[PDB]
Amino acid sequence: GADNRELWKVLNVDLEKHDEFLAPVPAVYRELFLNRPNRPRAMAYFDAVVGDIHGIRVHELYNLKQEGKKVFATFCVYVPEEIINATGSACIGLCGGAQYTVPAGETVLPRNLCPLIKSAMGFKIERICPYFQVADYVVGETTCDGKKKAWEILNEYIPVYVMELPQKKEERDRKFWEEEIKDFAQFVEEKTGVKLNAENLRAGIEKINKKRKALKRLSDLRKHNPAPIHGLDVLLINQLAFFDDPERFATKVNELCDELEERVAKGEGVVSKDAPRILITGTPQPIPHWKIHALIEGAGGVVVGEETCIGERYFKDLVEPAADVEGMLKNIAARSLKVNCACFTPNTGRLEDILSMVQKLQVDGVIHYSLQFCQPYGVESYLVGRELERRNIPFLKLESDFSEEDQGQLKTRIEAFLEMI
Amino acid sequence: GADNRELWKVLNVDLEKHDEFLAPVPAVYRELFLNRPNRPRAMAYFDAVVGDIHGIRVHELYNLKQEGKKVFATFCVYVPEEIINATGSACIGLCGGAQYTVPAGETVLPRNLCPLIKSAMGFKIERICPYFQVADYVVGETTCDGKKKAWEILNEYIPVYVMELPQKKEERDRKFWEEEIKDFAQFVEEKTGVKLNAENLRAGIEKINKKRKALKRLSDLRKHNPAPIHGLDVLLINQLAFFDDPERFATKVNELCDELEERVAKGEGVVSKDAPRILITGTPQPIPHWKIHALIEGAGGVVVGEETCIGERYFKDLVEPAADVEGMLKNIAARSLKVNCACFTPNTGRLEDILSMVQKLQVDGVIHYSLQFCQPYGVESYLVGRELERRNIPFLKLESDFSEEDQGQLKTRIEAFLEMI
Repeated sequence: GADNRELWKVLNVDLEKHDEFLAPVPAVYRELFLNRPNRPRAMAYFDAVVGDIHGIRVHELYNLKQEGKKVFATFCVYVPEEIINATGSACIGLCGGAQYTVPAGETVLPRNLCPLIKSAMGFKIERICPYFQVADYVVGETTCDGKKKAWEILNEYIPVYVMELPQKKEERDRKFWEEEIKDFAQFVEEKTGVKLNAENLRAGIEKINKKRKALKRLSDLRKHNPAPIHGLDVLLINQLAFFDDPERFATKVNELCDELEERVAKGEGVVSKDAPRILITGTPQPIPHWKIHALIEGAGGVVVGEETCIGERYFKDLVEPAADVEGMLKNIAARSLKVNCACFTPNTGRLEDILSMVQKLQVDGVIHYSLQFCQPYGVESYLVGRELERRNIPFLKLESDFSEEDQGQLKTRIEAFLEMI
Repeated sequence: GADNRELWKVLNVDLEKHDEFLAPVPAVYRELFLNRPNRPRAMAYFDAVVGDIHGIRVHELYNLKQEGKKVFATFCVYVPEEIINATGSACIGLCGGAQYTVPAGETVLPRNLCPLIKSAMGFKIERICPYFQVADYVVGETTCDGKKKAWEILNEYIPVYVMELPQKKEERDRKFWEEEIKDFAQFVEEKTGVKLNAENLRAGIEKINKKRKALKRLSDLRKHNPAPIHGLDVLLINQLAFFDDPERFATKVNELCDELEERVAKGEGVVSKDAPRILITGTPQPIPHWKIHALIEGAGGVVVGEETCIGERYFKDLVEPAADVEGMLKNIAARSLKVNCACFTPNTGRLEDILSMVQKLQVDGVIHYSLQFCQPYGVESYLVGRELERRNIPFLKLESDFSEEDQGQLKTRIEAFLEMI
């Protein structure tokens, strides 16, 4: 309603460009979501979030700031949400998923860079995103080359705190990352004016753990045949995890899981039991980058898992409680270092994660999907494919960007792969 | 002569592919080097190295191995040559510069990756390079994404020791890198069977310092007008630093510098005093990647410096002596961490390095040149160009690969830039 436009003006949103970004979303969401039959009734909450994606939650974040709290924007699962949450402040994940802002990003970034990075840069530099406009700080991290060097540029438009993630997981790395988490905690305390204590850090941990546990519950339900829910609906929910209130989100996710239990009991699903079941592995797919799932599932397959950070790598690992602040900070650091991202070397644990999901989810085929110019995941795909093919697990390597130019060629290749199996 | 082919057979070189790689080099070297007038007489040593590039030095390395010494191959200036040299073993830098092997690299690497990496991989996996075939070990490093993940694959064909370079230069990083250097020293001691002591580490330091000091002497001579030597000849010498015997090399480099002193005194050069003087900044240009210099200088310009690791970043910083092994290892670590590579964040020191060379070398224009898909240098070029243009220093951003397809478009763009100034 009009009060959203009122808030966008206050936030110095470029109203005309922002309207252009959202303009095609309603028809896309009807094609890929609303007109698709057999969807759980409990998808209505998430559908309404999408319909008001820059409305109610942006108002909440703005009102939090009037109460003296802060809004932190992050781009990686390694940044400790628990520490931000402990202070009463908000954490939002703003990885880009939109072709519309990629040109704006290219005004300061190379064209041959990950479109996640280019899209995010474009949102902020042109003031197109109400979330980016309500953020107080960005927390950057030293993962891939493009992100690391992009923060140096972005810092000119919004303050970027750069967390140094190590590149191995040996003992020296683990201690290094512990110290990085301590330095970040001190930064959060200073910007918020709220000191961490045993009580508030325990509660921050519990709040984020409860969100991960709901998404984990949902992921496990997908092991059933027939698939009780289309994977594209789960991708959407995993995407929305990065914007929503953590407690409301966890509640609505659990409401959905209840309805899916009903389905699994009656043997009801969204697809035939003979429908090929697909595991996606690779890079995160931020909202509204629905292309790959929509092609797989429009072709009669069903995606039953995502081994990605908008997916399993986000929610698998929970923080282990500890008795004091120092122990809780150590365990928060330890939780993030369980994430088997391709920026680490070696990364053999991710392969065990993929193979474990293949077994657990009764997967007929693995699609390895990584964004164009993502070099960590592009390179690592060779060793991943080799072990999957040694085990005669069907394997398709796909790469794309946020544009629609290659929809046709991707569609054919996916169709050929699903026919083969 | 025939004894080179004898050695290549012993080394399991693919003789037919190796002949194909070298086949076009003689005519290219005549066009770009031998038929170019006004070259110092002392270029004859380096010319003869090129003519026998897989001959005499490969024999020396092979004979060193029969004497119980080892050959280490490296791909980054951060790897401590001084520690290898201390044991009597050899260090050779095998960064790729050749289109010919890029396809072979793509049998296990993505096409959208740095051609330096693809070319090196192809040399080893197809056994085309006698240096790679005589190497005992590769020392890899965690710099760019493509190198880091490529080592995991390369390790299957030759043992790769991976050194973890940090991503910032804060105190925690400096101590981390010190420990990495200690762990590397222990690896070198174990593989060579030679323990480091005060005497042999002091001598390793002196030997590599003397090589850096000769290249530094040569770089400083280029500040003169008219330019006493074409920059393409200096690029070649800087490239050959990574293969040659360090003591012979330093001697022959100094012989050249003497002859250039003669020229500078008589006011003699290779170009008119009115010829535009160019500083190249960006990624290293490994042998035989002569394309960019040859275009600049064929168009009437003269390259007077290279702010690259085959160039100034290699030789600027000398190791500070210390009294004991522990102090020498600390200072060896400290020397490498002075290198202002774009894999570090921030990297404002490299900009001061560029601006310092602009002043010192009386530069009329800066060409920023980075290899295709090198994301650290590609991204950082934006901040570099901004400060140079704020100072109204003429600035041209160029990117290319090892192919010849774009010679024409590069030639025109370079010509337009040199005309403008």
